[PDB]
Amino acid sequence: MLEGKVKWFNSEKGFGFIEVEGQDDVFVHFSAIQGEGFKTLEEGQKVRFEIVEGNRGPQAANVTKE
Ligand SMILES: [Mg+2]
Repeated sequence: MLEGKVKWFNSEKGFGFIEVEGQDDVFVHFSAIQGEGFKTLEEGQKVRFEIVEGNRGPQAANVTKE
């Protein structure tokens, strides 16, 4: 699992990007977020994730804060 910070995340629309130094920013959709409760992220929040890539291009998967 990679380590990133949430660059930004629009909490009402449910998407944003994850920073990871030395690499491109990674799109994160609300559906990638793990855990219980309301699926969202805040700015500057550290995360653990995977980059999955099919024919649509790379995005985040298995995003956990803690
Ligand atoms: Mg990948």
